[PDB]
Amino acid sequence: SQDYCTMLYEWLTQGILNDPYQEFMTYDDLERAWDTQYFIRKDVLLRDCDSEEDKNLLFKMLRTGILLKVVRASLQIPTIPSNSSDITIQEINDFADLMEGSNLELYVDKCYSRANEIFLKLFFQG
Amino acid sequence: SLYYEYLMNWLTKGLLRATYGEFFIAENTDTNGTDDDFIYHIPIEFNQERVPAFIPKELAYKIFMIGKSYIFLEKYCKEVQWTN
Repeated sequence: SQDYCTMLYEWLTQGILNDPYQEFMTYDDLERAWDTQYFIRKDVLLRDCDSEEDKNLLFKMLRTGILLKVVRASLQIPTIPSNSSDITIQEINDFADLMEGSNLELYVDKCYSRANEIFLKLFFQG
Repeated sequence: SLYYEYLMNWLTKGLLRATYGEFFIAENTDTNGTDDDFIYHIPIEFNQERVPAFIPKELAYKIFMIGKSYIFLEKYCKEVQWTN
């Protein structure tokens, strides 16, 4: 799961979707090009998305990635500098631990806080 | 050693995962229409007849209460960061 952790970390901290093998939870359509629609591959999800907290976590991940991609596309930059927020995210170096319990919920919560901070900074100032 | 793993799971995560009825704390989602959604219940029972003879009933109640309080804080008080 190391490469999957890499993809998830990228989607959670920079909104980048490098998914050449159709694996990640979500993906952009449309391969002018800004009215993008996201989908969610239900089959490849990590949590079954049946209860309410699992759906909350899933959509928090999706929204974190979406907001970070928006921020990154507006500034015409290829990546968001790590100093753009005081909430810094570490890499996922143990997938089993991350999926143990509420660990994934806190990880996605930190990523969502950083994403919302940067997105609101960008909109309300730039 | 594996019973200690049971206890460790219950005391640090509120988990009754794969105990097969060997633990003195069983998840009890069996209700009779009263609190179908566990607004008042925390559906977990504590059988005093299953406490092993090498655990004092006081420490067994303390274990039950530690697990119940962890599940409480994490699910109803939404205290996720502190519980983690």
